[PDB]
Amino acid sequence: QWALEDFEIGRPLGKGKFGNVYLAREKQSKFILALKVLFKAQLEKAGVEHQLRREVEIQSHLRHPNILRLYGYFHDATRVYLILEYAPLGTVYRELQKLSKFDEQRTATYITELANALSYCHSKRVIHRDIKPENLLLGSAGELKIADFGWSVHAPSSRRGTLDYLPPEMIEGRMHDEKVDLWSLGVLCYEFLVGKPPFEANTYQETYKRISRVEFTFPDFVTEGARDLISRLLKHNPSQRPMLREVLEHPWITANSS
Ligand SMILES: Cc1c(C(=O)NS(=O)(=O)N(C)C)cc(-c2ccc(Cl)c(Oc3cnccn3)c2)c2cc[nH]c12
Ligand SMILES: Nc1ncnc2c1ncn2[C@@H]1O[C@H](COP(=O)(O)OP(=O)(O)O)[C@@H](O)[C@H]1O
Ligand SMILES: O=C(O)[C@@H]1CCCC[C@H]1C(=O)O
Ligand SMILES: [Cl-]
Ligand SMILES: [Cl-]
Ligand SMILES: [Mg+2]
Ligand SMILES: [Mg+2]
Repeated sequence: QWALEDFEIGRPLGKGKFGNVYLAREKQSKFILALKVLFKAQLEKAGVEHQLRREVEIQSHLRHPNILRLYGYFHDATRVYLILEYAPLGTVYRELQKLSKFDEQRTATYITELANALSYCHSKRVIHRDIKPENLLLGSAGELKIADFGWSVHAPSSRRGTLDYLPPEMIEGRMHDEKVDLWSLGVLCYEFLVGKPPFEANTYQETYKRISRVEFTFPDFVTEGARDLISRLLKHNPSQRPMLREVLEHPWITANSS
């Protein structure tokens, strides 16, 4: 249906693991969008061509204002192209790099936006599994949009960058469910307030140990309400982590959001 000739290509929006994302405009309608371009040779070498059909099938069926839209896709002799909704205000990653930390009001708003998007995903048994600032994009109003369904699966799953946002069960290569995103949500809340994720380290080895042990500390400026929500989400036991309804009703969230 679609072909590369139907789009004028702009600057790159970001480097991908298997290609690049470009700003682009559909020639007929003048629709601005993001074109995620993946090399067929690189996907085959990694043996992830199946997981790519997964990212497409899962994302194309999600309709929520805090989830990034996938309008379609096509491919040619050497590449696969995913037609994405353009998020004009970039990543939460870049915002965190320039602001160092977010106040409690911005943090709780983002956590509410994420929790609502994740609630919708989990209702379809969808596990995102790659919830991190570089995959959290910003709409025209500054609203958070969950993106990069690259590692998305349906729950339960055993299917096996940094380990920073991964729970203990996904590391170790054990069976997992929707609770992996609740752990990730806790890592995000910490990072938003502190400026760095709680298990950050120099090596993959050291990060693995800290996640395994649930070894982290809060700087003194972290409030009692923030420590409570984070500590609740960062449980080694996935069953002990709260439901998203509980996150949305948490007093610190209701008091600082939105
Ligand atoms: C070789 C090949 C092919 C291939 O059939 N080539 S072809 O026709 O025989 N031909 C060299 C044009 C296809 C893929 C691939 C994987 C996943 C997706 Cl989502 C994808 O996108 C689609 C899939 N269906 C419809 C529309 N877009 C395409 C991959 C991935 C790595 N190598 C591949
Ligand atoms: N729709 C978009 N709008 C704006 N920037 C985007 C968009 N999609 C991706 N980007 C940028 O490109 C980067 C790589 O995209 P992503 O889909 O997460 O690729 P990968 O699967 O390789 O990590 C993002 O982290 C972001 O910086
Ligand atoms: O969209 C991609 O770049 C990839 C598709 C295949 C699985 C891994 C995935 C990723 O790195 O997010
Ligand atoms: Cl598979
Ligand atoms: Cl086809
Ligand atoms: Mg990504
Ligand atoms: Mg990805």
